[PDB]
Amino acid sequence: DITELSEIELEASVLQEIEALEKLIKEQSLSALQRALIALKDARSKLEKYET
Amino acid sequence: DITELSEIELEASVLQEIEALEKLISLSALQRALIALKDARSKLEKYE
Repeated sequence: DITELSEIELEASVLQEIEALEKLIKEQSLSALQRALIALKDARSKLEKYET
Repeated sequence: DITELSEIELEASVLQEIEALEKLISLSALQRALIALKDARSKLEKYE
């Protein structure tokens, strides 16, 4: 279940999903939510070539 | 750059992308992102 995850577990789970999605498709380290935005944008860009 | 976005701008941007994905294929934005990433991954397997 998603809502039972702690905030830190939710971040980890998001990152794991991003890694899987990447297998398919000054300086500042990114947070999970920042990485999620990039990954969602990448997924949308690819899907829009095939769908709707 | 993505790090220039405030937390509100980041959340708003994430929900905008999720909305766009919903058209193609309670909770916080990060929870919604997890759901949307799982759904997008499942759909992208046929386009790898």
